[PDB]
Amino acid sequence: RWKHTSSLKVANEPVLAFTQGSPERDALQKALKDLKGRMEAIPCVVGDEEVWTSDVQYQVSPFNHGHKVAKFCYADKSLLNKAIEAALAARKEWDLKPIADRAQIFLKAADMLSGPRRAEILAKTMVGQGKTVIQAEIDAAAELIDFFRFNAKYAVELEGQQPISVPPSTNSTVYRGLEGFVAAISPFNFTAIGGNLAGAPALMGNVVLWKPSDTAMLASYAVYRILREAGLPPNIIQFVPADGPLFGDTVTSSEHLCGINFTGSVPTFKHLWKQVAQNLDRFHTFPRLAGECGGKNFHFVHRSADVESVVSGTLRSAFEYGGQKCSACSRLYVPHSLWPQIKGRLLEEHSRIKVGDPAEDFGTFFSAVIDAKSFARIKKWLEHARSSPSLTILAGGKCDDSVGYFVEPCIVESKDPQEPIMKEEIFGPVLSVYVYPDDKYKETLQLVDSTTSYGLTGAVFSQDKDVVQEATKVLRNAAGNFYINDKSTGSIVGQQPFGGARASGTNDKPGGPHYILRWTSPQVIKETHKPLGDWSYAYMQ
Amino acid sequence: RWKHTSSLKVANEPVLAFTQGSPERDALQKALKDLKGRMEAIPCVVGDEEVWTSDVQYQVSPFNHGHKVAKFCYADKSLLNKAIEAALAARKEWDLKPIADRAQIFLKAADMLSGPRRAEILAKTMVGQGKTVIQAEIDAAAELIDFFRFNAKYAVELEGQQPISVPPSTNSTVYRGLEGFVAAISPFNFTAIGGNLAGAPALMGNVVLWKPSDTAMLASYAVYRILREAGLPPNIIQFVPADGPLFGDTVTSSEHLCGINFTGSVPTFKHLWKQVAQNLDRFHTFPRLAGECGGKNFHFVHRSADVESVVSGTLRSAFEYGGQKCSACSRLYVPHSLWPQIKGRLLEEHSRIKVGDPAEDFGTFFSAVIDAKSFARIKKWLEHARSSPSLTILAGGKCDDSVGYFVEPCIVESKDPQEPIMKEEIFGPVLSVYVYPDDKYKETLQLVDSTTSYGLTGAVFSQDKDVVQEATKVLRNAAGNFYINDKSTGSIVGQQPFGGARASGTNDKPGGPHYILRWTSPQVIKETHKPLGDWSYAYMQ
Repeated sequence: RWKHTSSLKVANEPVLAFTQGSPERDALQKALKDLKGRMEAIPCVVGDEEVWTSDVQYQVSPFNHGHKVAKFCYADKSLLNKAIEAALAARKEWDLKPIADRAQIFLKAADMLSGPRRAEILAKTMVGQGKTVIQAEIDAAAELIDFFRFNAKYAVELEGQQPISVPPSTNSTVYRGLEGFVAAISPFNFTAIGGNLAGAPALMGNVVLWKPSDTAMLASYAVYRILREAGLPPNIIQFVPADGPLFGDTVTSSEHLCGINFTGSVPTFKHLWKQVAQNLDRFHTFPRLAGECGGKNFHFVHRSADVESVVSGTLRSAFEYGGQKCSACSRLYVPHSLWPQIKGRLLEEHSRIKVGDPAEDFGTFFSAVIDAKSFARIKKWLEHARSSPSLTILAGGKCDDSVGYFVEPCIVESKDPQEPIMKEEIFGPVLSVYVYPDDKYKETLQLVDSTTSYGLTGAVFSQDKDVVQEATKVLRNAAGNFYINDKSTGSIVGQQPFGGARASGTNDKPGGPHYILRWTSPQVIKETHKPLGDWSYAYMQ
Repeated sequence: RWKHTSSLKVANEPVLAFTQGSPERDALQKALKDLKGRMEAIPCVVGDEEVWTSDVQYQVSPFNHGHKVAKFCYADKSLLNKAIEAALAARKEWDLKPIADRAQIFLKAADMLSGPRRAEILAKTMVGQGKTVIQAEIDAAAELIDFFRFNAKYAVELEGQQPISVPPSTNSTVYRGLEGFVAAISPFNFTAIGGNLAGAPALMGNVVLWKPSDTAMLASYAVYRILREAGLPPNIIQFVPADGPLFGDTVTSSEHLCGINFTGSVPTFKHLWKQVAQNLDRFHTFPRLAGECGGKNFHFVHRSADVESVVSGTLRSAFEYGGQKCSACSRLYVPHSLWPQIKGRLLEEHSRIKVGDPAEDFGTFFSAVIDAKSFARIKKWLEHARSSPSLTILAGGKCDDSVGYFVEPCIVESKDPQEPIMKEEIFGPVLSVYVYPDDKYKETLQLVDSTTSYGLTGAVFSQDKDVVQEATKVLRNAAGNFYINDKSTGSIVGQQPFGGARASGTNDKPGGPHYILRWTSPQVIKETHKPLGDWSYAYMQ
């Protein structure tokens, strides 16, 4: 008879400017002060019970590692299984709750983050992960808010995708959550990513065990508390920080695992994938694994490029948040003709880059890298840049962990386009440059595509429109997010759905309309309204 | 700016009635005669080269196993690798061809199947797989034609799903095929399924190695030849029958595997999944595995049911095409109050069921089972139905493999609702019945949900509208295709997208608008039209 169908008008959350005297800048400075010298105690949360184990851990401020910003603990096997059992017992009612009621919780949480809780969530991201004002703002506010709103819009509008009905039967599709629990494993670099890893599956009718990154615990728990206050029922998302391997071992051993939503390193993702496969016989259904892993991303420059855009775009992409983004540019390809100009502008602007404490000094461009293990790995690369004959440091190269894990932005030139530093992901502020002969730009395009294992992000700078069209074809699979005359970072929800293939992951494109499909197992229902009839057919009579 | 876009309106293929004197019935009888006593020689096809190996195999007519209907051969490791290398070299140009041009091939193949080639494809399915006229019609014509048309509509309209653009940038999504080759492994029971397993990925810009079922070779190759004549370029689909394990071992060993599209048994699917995981390190990207496996499907009857619909619906579901459908009903739950009436009507109608040669006698309801291995397995079940104390054969129980693999439709009553015959998939014409006490119908609903490992199809017969709403809730995850007062078979494309979870597979819903998404890896492109600006931010001044 009738089909009734609902839509949702959503806009991207406006990014505030935070200038002198603005209300948001005053709010944020009060939120920062309310944090200096205080250490939050963060329990595991299972259902509504706050739980503590004997395995206490601390989260320290990256630019001042003497300040413990949070104290939390690791779930044991016992607690993780209690969490699984309780999540499973809450699932059927949650899955049965209409998508509009579920969406409403995430819309309210988005509004809480947008206004009243904004400064708090910005402040905890700045202090706990080492983000500057603007990095915390585009992440912990804008992207997280946009995930909640746009995924709610997409889930609501998915209900309207219904099959054809033909008399005497009516057909309908019911978007079921996966049967079991989902494990969400989030990384340090984005506060928004934890929110979406656990949030998107929960929105789609799943129950979730969320293991947040130890180095983002302060802000992750702030996200969790907001969702609970926005109305998320108990046992829909369990907050269970844990040792990585123990968590991985436990959830891939449960017969009830129906999914893993992972962001982080390729080896850890492959390992989880292998564990699930080793145990395939015990699962009640086939577990869905989604993985967003790293990249070795590029800015490729043609002789026609606008040099100023190349310069500011590459500095932002390589060095914002210390180059600690899956999308950060770490290999730059420059034509011989343009190199002297670009090298000079880069070196001049590099010298103007202030690294320091992002809460005390808002003039800070970027701050310390996240932790000691990261700091060490980066120093070994710096030492490798001096040691290697094919490599010379053009700028930076110093690092100082006496107060925070501080690394100077570093620019390295490579004479060898296949050097390990052009291929392996550093996750620090280290930009590698290869200068190529103008006459050999077509072959250098092939090098970009062929050099690494990754296919996450990439950019082309060219004013020549025919060269753009050409590189677009050649690099089709070298980057899941491809940028033309823009930096390789800063994907905005609903505008650049994000992810890539090759070794960079399963490319489910969070931030787009199709991402949520991974988290539903649709049922089709056919109802027939008239009596069936003879089992024989006419052609048989 | 502005773009030229397009959409596709399509309609289901009408199912012909094939009555005396109708044009389709005369065409089909000529096509059957043109097949009696002839044996088609079927090569492997790599690119455009017909290739023969020393490993010759035969396909025989199931109802007359003395008639060899086709002679074909198995690809060796060598040929499979030649086929991989050649597919890969054809991929980029094919992926780059616009979706409208690729869709056009499948639309033309659908029209060929619909008219000129219909009788031929029906006839080869009847003769090679043992299908009756109407089973061949709803499968090799209607469903296959619908897959081609509806997937083409869905792929064309997917292009229209584009992200938000905000000045000074324009965003676009490019639906890339997977990078590598896809392996398509099809089963005997549906001719349409081979078409879609290899056809849907190819449509989305992939290159495919198709291993067709040895027992469906005649009709599968007829589908393949039609696609090629409709315009499919060489090396987009390689026709490569092979030994199952050798094929599985070869493709899971190629660094270039990017997907497996599988239909068949759970254990073979799990095995492929484990092989892919064991080899994760070698692949250039993460292979997507889609699996449609079996079911142990139910018809549940409430005391309010229309008895005639239950009877004809159950007979059709259990016994059409010999009960060799992933969706066939093989467990029936009946209330004590209704049993005498239903048992009597069933037994009466059972006695009117004609089993025989479907080409010589159109009065045949169903024919022989597919092959000797299947025939044996089914006999072992029949012997189990006598032997078991909990089990008594109410009807049929004879089988005769002297001329074809003929099994009488069999009805077994179980006193034990957890008996192996209520749980394990037979893939033959064997219906198990459990009679339950009316007062215990709520708990019996739970038994349906809890008894097996599968979640494929299921049906509820009830005139009581409140009982329907209740069973719908209780059984939400017991069936991916759920039927209310209709048989548990006969999913029509675009009306009941088909598949289920639990052990029944990955539930990607072929026949729906989302299935094709498994076969694309989207790229987002952002172009910025104005110069970038300072790398510093205002708040930093």
